[PDB]
Amino acid sequence: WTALSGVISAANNADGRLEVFGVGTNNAVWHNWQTVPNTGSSWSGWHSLNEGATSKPAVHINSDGRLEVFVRGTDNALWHNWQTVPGAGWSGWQSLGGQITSNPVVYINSDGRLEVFARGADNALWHIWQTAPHAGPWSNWQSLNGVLTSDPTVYVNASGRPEVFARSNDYSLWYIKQTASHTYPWTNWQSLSGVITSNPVVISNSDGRLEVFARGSDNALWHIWQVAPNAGWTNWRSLSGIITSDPAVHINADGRLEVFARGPDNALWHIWQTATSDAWSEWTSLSGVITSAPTVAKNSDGWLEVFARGANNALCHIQQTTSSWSTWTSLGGNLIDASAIK
Ligand SMILES: CO[C@@H]1O[C@@H](C)[C@@H](O)[C@@H](O)[C@@H]1O
Ligand SMILES: CO[C@@H]1O[C@@H](C)[C@@H](O)[C@@H](O)[C@@H]1O
Ligand SMILES: CO[C@@H]1O[C@@H](C)[C@@H](O)[C@@H](O)[C@@H]1O
Ligand SMILES: CO[C@@H]1O[C@@H](C)[C@@H](O)[C@@H](O)[C@@H]1O
Repeated sequence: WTALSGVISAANNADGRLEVFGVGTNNAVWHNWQTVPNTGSSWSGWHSLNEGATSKPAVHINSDGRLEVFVRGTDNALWHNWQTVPGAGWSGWQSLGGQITSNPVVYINSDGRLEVFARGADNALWHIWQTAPHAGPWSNWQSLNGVLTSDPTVYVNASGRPEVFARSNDYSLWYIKQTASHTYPWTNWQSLSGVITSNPVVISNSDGRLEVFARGSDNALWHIWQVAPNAGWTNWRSLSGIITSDPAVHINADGRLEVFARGPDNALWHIWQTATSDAWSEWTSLSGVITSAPTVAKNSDGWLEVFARGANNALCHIQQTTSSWSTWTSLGGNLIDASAIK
């Protein structure tokens, strides 16, 4: 009961330029970047980071401006590689050990320490962190228990601490979160029920209320959200549609959540909040023919950009403009789906 994953991870460089990371046909992580912020078409082209990947990569900027990418290696350990100055000079790959059985996801703590979450060999959630802002060493791997059947998804909550969500072996959504307590720094796992058939994705509304999206057992998009910042949750509610990938979500320029997914015609579809109350738009097609979940990012000018694999395994993209969306164009490449779950 898994849905098609995204095939890249995107981030902005410190200067605003988007950069994407994916696994090529030779099983290496490759990357491609805007040569100046906000451009429609001026990209570097694809450059290899070498070696061998066995998961979807994940990138996050450090609090000093350096991008850092994470992937599972051929040994099933977590590996990482970083810019040595903002925008350039990759370190080469170094091991963070462990055995992971999901794709890794990255969080940044309010103090500037990166932290990675992944499923372990015992199907529990594990995590590992920088011990100082934007600097090694990293901690040992530590277990947060649970039984996971999806990638974890993480966001900062209204208390400024991480909250992590995953599907469990009852096919329901569960979460855990970090507190200020020394004795119980992380909560017990708590259920939000549901039957979900994709990876879940969490995001925060502009006012701090978390919201989670996932495909349901009827292949519609479903969602569940907090009734106030760091409060309890609604029931699961349907946004209808027929989604044939994991959903992706980002806040738009209007401060409203906007969800993207592949549809049953293999086009890219999207849907957005139209009020603060639970009002949403109609599902709306952006056309295209895609062979992955979408990945959504935002340019320095505030406009969204969506990436997805095309019919020939190249990376396609479509950009929001001041009044519309652009045409679909190709960034080339030959991407595989190396997702560690499926
Ligand atoms: C360090 O421990 C190893 O890596 C963790 C991330 C888990 O997969 C655990 O089951 C495994 O033995
Ligand atoms: C310079 O890069 C910093 O130190 C390295 C040794 C790694 O621990 C990395 O996570 C961190 O960003
Ligand atoms: C030092 O790092 C902090 O404390 C550890 C014991 C973990 O609970 C981790 O989530 C947190 O980031
Ligand atoms: C709460 O409802 C349950 O979970 C939703 C996310 C959907 O999968 C629905 O079909 C199922 O009955």
